[PDB]
Formats: sequence, structure tokens, C-alpha cells
Amino acid sequence: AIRKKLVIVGDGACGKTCLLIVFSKDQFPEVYVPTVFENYVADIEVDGKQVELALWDTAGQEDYDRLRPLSYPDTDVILMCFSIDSPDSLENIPEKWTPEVKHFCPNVPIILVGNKKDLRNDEHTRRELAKMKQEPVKPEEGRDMANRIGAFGYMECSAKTKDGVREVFEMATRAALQA
Amino acid sequence: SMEMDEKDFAADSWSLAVDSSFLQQHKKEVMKQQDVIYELIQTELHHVRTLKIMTRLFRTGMLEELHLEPGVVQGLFPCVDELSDIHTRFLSQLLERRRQALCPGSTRNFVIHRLGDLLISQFSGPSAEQMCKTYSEFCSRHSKALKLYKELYARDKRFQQFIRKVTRPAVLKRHGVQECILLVTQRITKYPLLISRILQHSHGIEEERQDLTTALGLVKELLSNVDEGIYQLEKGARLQEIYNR
Ligand SMILES: CN(C)C(=O)c1ccc(F)cc1Br
Repeated sequence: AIRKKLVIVGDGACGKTCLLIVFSKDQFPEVYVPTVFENYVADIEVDGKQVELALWDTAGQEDYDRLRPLSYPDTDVILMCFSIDSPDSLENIPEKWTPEVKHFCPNVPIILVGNKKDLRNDEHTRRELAKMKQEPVKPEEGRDMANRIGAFGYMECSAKTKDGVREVFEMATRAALQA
Repeated sequence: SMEMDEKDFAADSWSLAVDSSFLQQHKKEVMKQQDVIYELIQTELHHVRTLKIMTRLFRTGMLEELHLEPGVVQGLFPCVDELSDIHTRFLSQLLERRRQALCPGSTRNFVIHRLGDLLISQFSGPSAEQMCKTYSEFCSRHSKALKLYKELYARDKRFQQFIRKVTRPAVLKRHGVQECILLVTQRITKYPLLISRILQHSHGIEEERQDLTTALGLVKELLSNVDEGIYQLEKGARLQEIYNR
């Protein structure tokens, strides 16, 4: 099994911590959802290849520009996250997160991930966003941003229901294995 | 970690650690506050364990088994004794607050009502100055430690055999040398997230809400000072590269 490193980046409200927790336990916690994620090494077999995929979160480092880059050395794949219930999290992708990741992780594949996809058709979410002249992120808006930023691909998931979570990490493993 | 503390923090939450008959005596808001305090102590116990792997398994094993050049082990594990002293002392205070709160006849049923004062003490005065000095030094030497590790693993056979030997057990799966270094660098930025969530469930006693608000501010001040005090050291960097920063 070859060792690969994955780092997830995105705004504080993007759901990156929850996504790593749900994947690493293969379960949305029924009693207590942890506030933080330390690290994890997942055993993944994708397209017949066995990989040990180390997972890291950047939560808590968003305001600290000299501490945050210490998470990037030798990263093999980046998950760049935004929440579908937050068009503001999607607007910060191209000129804040993307230039930083391209600088510290040159030539590393980026997968743009739309989290909380279950909220796209949530009535409470649609009412709250409409007060700021907003609506949940549409799939084409996500794909277009991924295309513009030079992402390897665009994917969506819901940590709450687990839908799409396995597929995101299997694809990240395939991206980490490419030349 | 020692078995007594591992068993006390084996459960995924405070609500699963205490007896169900004790859990049922508390209101939902108390259970939510205690679950987050339990996560702060449990993650602190694991952080002190990461530092013990670095000092006892790696650092001391390299000194006792290998023939490394002088200054190489200090380069791989900068400030680890100072970091161990800071966090073992903090963990001791957290565990003593829990132990004093136990019900007589129980080794698992407790409620911690007064964490804020302990956090203000940790993140103020000389202990905060030592945390700031130690993390500014450690985090500035982080890139250099990773590069030194990679060079030794690729070129020294006895070093590669030593690493493969001591990291083979399944309990070391997440704790290779580079993984330990990044776990330590990331620890300090977990504190505001944990403290803010404890504060969210600590409004019942106004003195406690005020104390956690003060602690959160002190932790953010420490992080801002550490972040401003970092500049990565590079082996063989020339003075001209430094003054042209
Ligand atoms: C001076 N120095 C080591 C860097 O700027 C750096 C480079 C790459 C990386 F992934 C993280 C960092 Br921090």
C-alpha cells in the first residue's frame, strides 16, 4: 500500500470537519458530533490499487497565515470545500483559497466539493438565504467554478446522509495516484 | 497514556462515559456542555500521548540505538521536552478538576462546572509566555524538521530500519514522525473551536460564561502572537535570502 496525503481546505462554515469525521467512521455520529478532527489514515482500495490515505483538516487555521501553510507540505490531493447553503463560501474559492493552494501545492490536483447538498431543497435554508437576495448554489454554478479554477473535477456530497462521501474520497485517492 | 486515564476517556462522549442512571439526572444543556469539556480533555490526553511518542519512542530510541551526527535528533524533534512539560502540566490540572468532581463511590460520574478559571490560568501569565515562546520556536523549525527526516530516511539504512520497526505496530498507524510534528503544530488552533463550543453551553452561570469569554480572548491573543512570530528556518539559507524577506 502506497502512502498518500490529503488536506481539506475551505471557509469555517464549509463543513470540512464533519466530512472527515463521517468518512473516517463510515457513520454520521448518533450521540455526539466531535468539534475537532485530529488526523486519520484510511485504508482505501480504488480501481484495484491499495492506498493508505492520511487525512488532515485546516479548521481553526483560517485566521493564521503563517500557521496554516504548515499543513501543506507533501500534500498529494486537495479537497477544496464550499457549502451549497452558502454562496458566500463559493465566492471565496477563486481569489483566496485557490491562489494559496496553487502557491504552496504546485501541480497538486484540486477537487472542488460542494458540501451539504441535502440543503439545496431545504425550506428553512431557502427562506434564510432569500433575505440576503441569495439561493442555494446550483450544480452548474459549482461545475463552472471548478472549471474556472483549474480543478481536477467537481463533486457534491452530504455528510448528514453520507450520500456521495465514499465517492469523494475514492476519487481523491485516484487523483493522488496520477502522474 | 496510562491505563487509568485511557479507560476514563475510552467512550466517544461524556454521555456514554458516565452511568446511564447518573446521565438521566441532568438536563440536556448540562449534558451538551459536559460532552464538549470531555472532548477537550480527551484530545489533550491524546496530544500529550503524541508528545510521549516523540520523546520516548522516537527521540530516545534514536539516541540509544543509532549513530546520528550531533544536533540531528534536536533538529528532528525541536522543543519536544518543553512542549511535553507545558501540556503534561495542563493535562494534570484538567484531570485533577475531573477527579475532584467525582461522586463518592464512583470513578466515572462527575460534572465539571468551573473550567473557565483553569483556562484563564493556562492562557495567561508565565505559562502563556512559555507557550508563546515554545510554539513560535517549534513552528518556525517545522519545515526544517520534515526535510531532515526525509533526508535521513532516504539515505541512512539503519535509520530507515529503525523507523520501519517502531512504526510497524497498528497503534502507531497515525503517528509517524511527520504526522506527529503536524499534530503538534495543529493542536494550538483546536483550542478556540473547543472553548467557543463549551461557552455556547455555559450560559447557566454568568460567572462561568464571563470566565470562558475571557479564556477565549486570551487563547486568540496567544495564537495571534505565535502566528506573527513565525519565520521558517531553512538549512543552508544565506543571510542575503533572510534580509531580503
Ligand atoms: C518557507 N517555507 C517552507 C514555505 O513557504 C512552505 C513551502 C511549502 C509548503 F507546503 C509549506 C510552506 Br510554510
